[PDB]
Amino acid sequence: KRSRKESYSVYVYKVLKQVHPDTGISSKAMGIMNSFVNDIFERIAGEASRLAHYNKRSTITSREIQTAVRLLLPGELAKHAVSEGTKAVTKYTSA
Amino acid sequence: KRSRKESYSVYVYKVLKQVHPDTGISSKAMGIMNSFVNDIFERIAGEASRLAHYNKRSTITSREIQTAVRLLLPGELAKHAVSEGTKAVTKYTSA
Amino acid sequence: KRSRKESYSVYVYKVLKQVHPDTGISSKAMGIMNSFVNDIFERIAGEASRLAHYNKRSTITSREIQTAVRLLLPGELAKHAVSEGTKAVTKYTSA
Amino acid sequence: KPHRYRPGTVALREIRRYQKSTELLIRKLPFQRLVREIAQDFKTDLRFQSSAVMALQEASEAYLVGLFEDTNLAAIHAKRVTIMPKDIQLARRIRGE
Amino acid sequence: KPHRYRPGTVALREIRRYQKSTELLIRKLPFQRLVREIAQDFKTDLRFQSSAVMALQEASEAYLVGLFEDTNLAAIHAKRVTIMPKDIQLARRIRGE
Amino acid sequence: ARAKAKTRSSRAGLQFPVGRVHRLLRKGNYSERVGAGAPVYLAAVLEYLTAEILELAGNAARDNKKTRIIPRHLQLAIRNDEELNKLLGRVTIAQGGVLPNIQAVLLPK
Amino acid sequence: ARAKAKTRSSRAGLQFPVGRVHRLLRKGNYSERVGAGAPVYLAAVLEYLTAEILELAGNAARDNKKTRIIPRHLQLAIRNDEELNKLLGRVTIAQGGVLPNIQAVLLPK
Amino acid sequence: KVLRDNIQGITKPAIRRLARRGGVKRISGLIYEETRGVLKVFLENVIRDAVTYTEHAKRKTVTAMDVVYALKRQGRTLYGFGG
Amino acid sequence: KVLRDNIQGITKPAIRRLARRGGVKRISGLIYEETRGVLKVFLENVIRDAVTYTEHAKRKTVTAMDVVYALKRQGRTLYGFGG
Amino acid sequence: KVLRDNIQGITKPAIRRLARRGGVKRISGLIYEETRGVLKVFLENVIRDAVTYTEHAKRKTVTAMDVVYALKRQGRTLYGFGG
DNA sequence: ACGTACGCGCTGTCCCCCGCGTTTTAACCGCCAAGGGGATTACTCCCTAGTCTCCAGGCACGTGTCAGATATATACATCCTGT
DNA sequence: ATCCCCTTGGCGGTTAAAACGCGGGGGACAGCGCGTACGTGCGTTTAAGCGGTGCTAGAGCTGTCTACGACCAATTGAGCGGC
Repeated sequence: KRSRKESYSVYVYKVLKQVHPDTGISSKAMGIMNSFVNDIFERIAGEASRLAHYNKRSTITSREIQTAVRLLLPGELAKHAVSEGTKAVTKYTSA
Repeated sequence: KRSRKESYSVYVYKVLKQVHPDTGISSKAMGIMNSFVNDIFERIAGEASRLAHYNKRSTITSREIQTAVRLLLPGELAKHAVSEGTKAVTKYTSA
Repeated sequence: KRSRKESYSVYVYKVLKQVHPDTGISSKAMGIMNSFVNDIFERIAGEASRLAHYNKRSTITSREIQTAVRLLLPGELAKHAVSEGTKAVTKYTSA
Repeated sequence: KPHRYRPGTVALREIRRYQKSTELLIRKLPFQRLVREIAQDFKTDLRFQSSAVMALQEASEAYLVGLFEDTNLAAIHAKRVTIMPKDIQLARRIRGE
Repeated sequence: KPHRYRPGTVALREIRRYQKSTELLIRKLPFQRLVREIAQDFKTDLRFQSSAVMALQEASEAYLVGLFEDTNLAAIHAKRVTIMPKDIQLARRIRGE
Repeated sequence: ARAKAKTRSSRAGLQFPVGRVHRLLRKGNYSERVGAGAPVYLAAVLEYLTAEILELAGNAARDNKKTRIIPRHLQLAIRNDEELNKLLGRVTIAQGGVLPNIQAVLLPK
Repeated sequence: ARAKAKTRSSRAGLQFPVGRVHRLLRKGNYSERVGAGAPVYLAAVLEYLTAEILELAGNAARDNKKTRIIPRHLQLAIRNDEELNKLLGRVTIAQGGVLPNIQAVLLPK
Repeated sequence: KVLRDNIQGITKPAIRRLARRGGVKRISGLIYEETRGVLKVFLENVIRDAVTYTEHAKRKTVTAMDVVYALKRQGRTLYGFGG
Repeated sequence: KVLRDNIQGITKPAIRRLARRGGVKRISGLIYEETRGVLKVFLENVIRDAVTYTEHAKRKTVTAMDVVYALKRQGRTLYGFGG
Repeated sequence: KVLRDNIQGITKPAIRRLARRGGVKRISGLIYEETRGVLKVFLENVIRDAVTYTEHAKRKTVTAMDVVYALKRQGRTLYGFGG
């Protein structure tokens, strides 16, 4: 008997095949991507919590992360991310 | 009232509100965009018809337009176009 | 009137008179001390959160914060703080 | 002959006096104008607390003090009493920019 | 006579060979012995997972190679190519430890 | 008891119509039958091209410190881009003029 | 009697899980309320990040003509970009080594 | 209305006093321009964070509260104005 | 069971190879022992923190998760072992 | 199986004979390189198009019919191979 | 163990910067109008957490298979050597 | 929706802020060797690497239970506002 350990397996595999169908994966690289997504997630999450404390809002909306991604993410990366999330949330509200 | 002269009006304004919320649109620039969409749609539709006759196909699906985008649009734009078109058809299959 | 805006003025003044009855205090120094209280408190609270989630603990106890003190506070300052907190919690449990 | 001090002695007197000094070392109003200048480079018609001008003033001067104490460490490592811009550049590189 | 390269180009060959390589340059067994020894210096009879020893090995690997690239920056600051330990003391000080 | 009329463009997550593009493919007389991926794919490539060229148009307008897009900005935006130029070599923009492309020897020394 | 299941990722057209990130923000204990657009926004941000870095890593793997991505490819991918360098200056990569960085004075002549 | 140079208002003698605090005893002329440059870089980062706070605060006047918040995020935490 | 001299377990050629990865051409003789010392104090911090994590867990074996976690709270996060 | 550099298989006197059909009296030695380069460019375009045609048709052998289709697309319509 | 190479001590040598010193000018000081926005308060709506139920994608497991791990023979790069 | 207050806007006097020129005078730095010290080329050895074997410590999961602590209405009191 084994307990399942959660990871970011199929999502990184699918996004790689969406960007490069003919490029393979090694498992140590897969661990590096697991640690990357966990690290950046906790960075944004902690910054969002600090903003919620800071403006005394009891909530984290899309606007808090919008603020947080010009906080941590730089510039063109941040503005492309803002655009991606903006179109994502418009598709989400349309669905 | 008069008969409706169909155009791409509201679509060009909403895609601009996605990509640049603050800038405005002139009627001349909007006519340029209408004639651009007319030209590119005409080119891709005509080449799709060409591939329909050429492979003796009565059917034109996304695969022939992927063929046509690989034909007409050069390189960087071609693979970019294939990427968001593939994302679009996957979300179409997932409705 | 105004809403009561909270600060650590009185208690630092209390410990000030406790350890130096003859000395005075300034407003700038008191703002520095309030920022110091806030800074050290938030560092220990953040490390206590990390210890809570790394062990999947839903609570932060004296063991959790005690460990966090050994992490944050270095060396003899750490063990003196352990001694003070242990004496304090034994006095607290003695009611 | 009018009396004149040797170079560095007035400099070291300034060192001792202004490590002894605790006040703000920059003129207030041009710093306020500069932070407003950078503000309208970002958002239009934006306003500041005077306390915020104080806060950026004291943070800016202390941050610069950090860069320059790193600059002395680099310069004495470079065996120079006259610093150069490459000292500050290397300090920015090592500090984790 | 057997062929002999000049002092330095074998070192640069080792350089180029090792940024094209990825392999962990520290021997496994004495590193595991060292981590058990340092841990035993604090708390007794302490066991290490092999994954922990390996993970700490690339950790220490990256920490020191960051320190050496930083001291190479300190050396080209000092007009030198051979680093000396005051570069490391400088790097420790201006990094803030 | 019919389902709510929800749009195929939002099914694509896109803005250029599946409906209008499919209609002009059917009534443009290009094939007897048209697959469902065809109008969504072609609307997607038009939206990509449109977003890219209005990105360059907006940057061109803000470079000229102006707010509203003009065909001067459009023509400038087209012939800064090599693959757009290769796409639109034989097309002339109304009121766009010519981007400054001055050959060197006719410039003064 | 019941609506058919659609994931929020398919509603947003993302393939990172919206529900997983929403859970992990609930149980990451960052606020007692979280706006609904926040986790899908964050998942889209990580989607852009992972897509960017997998473009870079796949391109690097083609450049060293290897079919499978390796942490060496990842470490070249991060370290050959400036804004990812600022994003991950303090990050250790297992078996990624160091970027090829020789100083100009270390070269002979 | 707009202003085009107040970077020089943090003057050459003012930069001289600032380096006198750091213990710097001789300063060549090339340092000062790069010091105002990195002053612009740091304060640009801080005010970017600050206006991002401020726009997120849905206000139009910057307080010192978001200033010390941004100094906390950048890693140069300031004592004296917290709370 | 007791170990005495594992500072010399990290051999001199291992140190030279380390500095090869960091791009050091020439390595003087005084470097090896004090780099052993700074590796020692780095592991004193990291292992003290990680072992403190373990004894917080009431575990007896040090895990790689605690090594990377004690790394990460020192601003030295590592990728590749469950972080 | 794999080839590297067969582009000189279109020999220089072949290019000379081509220019004699093109009515060039004197062909510089510099000329042959960009003729090979533009021939590479044109064939790269044509074979890209033709490969796209054949891969659309789910085949593995290029027909001359697809070649003359590629010449229809790019604007160099050729007569005499079943177009 | 041979040996080239690096760290550098000192010292001229141009050379740039500190310091004194008067002048000029704009912040400092101190002084009034005011209003816009910071900040506070009532409302009612937006929004999201949370349970029951149900399903469906995502991870453990196995495996089997071809990209890669390993092996062997030339070509050139390089790096010293020789005229 | 408001209110009221600290910033914004404008005004007058001054002297330090600065600022620029003169002049002294302190400084970086190439470089020419010299001291020397690792760098590199080998041989030697030995212990790490590799492969195989037996033990069991404790990691981790499961069940039990109970130790522990937010909530809430309420009472009150000690610190916040204000002078």
